[PDB]
Amino acid sequence: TCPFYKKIPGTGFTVDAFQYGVVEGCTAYFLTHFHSDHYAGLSKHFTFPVYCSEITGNLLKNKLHVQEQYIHPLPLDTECIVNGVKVVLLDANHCPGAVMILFYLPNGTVILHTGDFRADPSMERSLLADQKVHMLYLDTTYCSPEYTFPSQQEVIRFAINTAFEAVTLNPHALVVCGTYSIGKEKVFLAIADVLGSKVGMSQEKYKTLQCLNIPEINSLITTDMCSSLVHLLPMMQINFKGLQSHLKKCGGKYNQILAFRPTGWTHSNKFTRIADVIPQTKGNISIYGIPYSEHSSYLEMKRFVQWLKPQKIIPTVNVGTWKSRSTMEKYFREWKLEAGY
Ligand code: NI
Repeated sequence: TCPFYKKIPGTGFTVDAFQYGVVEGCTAYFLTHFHSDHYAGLSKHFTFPVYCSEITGNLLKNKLHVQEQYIHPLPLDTECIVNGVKVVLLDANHCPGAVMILFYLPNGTVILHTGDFRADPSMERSLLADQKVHMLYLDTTYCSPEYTFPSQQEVIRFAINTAFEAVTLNPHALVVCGTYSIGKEKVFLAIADVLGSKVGMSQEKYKTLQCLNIPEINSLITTDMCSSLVHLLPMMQINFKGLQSHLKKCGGKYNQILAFRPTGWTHSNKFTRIADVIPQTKGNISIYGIPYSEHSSYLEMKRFVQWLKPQKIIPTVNVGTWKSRSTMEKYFREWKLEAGY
């Protein structure tokens, strides 16, 4: 059965609620983004209206085979009427196609559901500037002050410089990047661009990237692995055994691998600056863990919320333990006393 924080009161709507069968009273199911924890349940057999971005719609059609008649893509930044209720979709700064949803309820209440997001000051100049929000359904993934990490731009600078230096010293090195979902495509795109290479990958991953509306994509990716010196592999293969095994397949073209595992936050963020990061190395294989996040840092979250001044906050992440719930409520009250709302 569907939990409370996935329902939008005073509507027939749910958000990211596909794993509970038929939800009583639901006339439209919204999907914020194409990540498995959120789409869990959708398939070719789904017969209710799905509302989402264009990119999420391309993924539902091609990857999950949802029929065309049930996919309802909406443009961003545009007031739309769904089942008699005004909605807006906004860019969430998460993965490709990810949105926040603003709902203008019939009784005058305004609700923002962030989905998964990486808060940014640019959001203070969207359609949110205008107006009051009575309820915030908030992505609280990193809602504690120990969660620190650098800007995506600093992390990409480190990856480009690391890869460019290694391949310039050794023209016979291969670069490998781990993936297990959509998101974080800038990591492998930026490395391939500095090296003058296309990115090589499986047919399944290629299909996924072809759904993403990335400009000039045909110029950037390929299924011909042998033509490419940046390869993508599933994240589970990014270890010394999996990488050794991969090097055997390349027919004596390469004599070194440099590999990247983009992660979220890890405890080494508590101690080591991005500049000072070093790899794990065995023989001719080196593996870098790089902290490329598509969720808000504590400080980014706090700034967004103190700006928005919502009347009530409903967390959507870390809701399963009393200690997590209590900790998050304490921070919401500090923020509110500090800023005065
Ligand atoms: Ni996500």
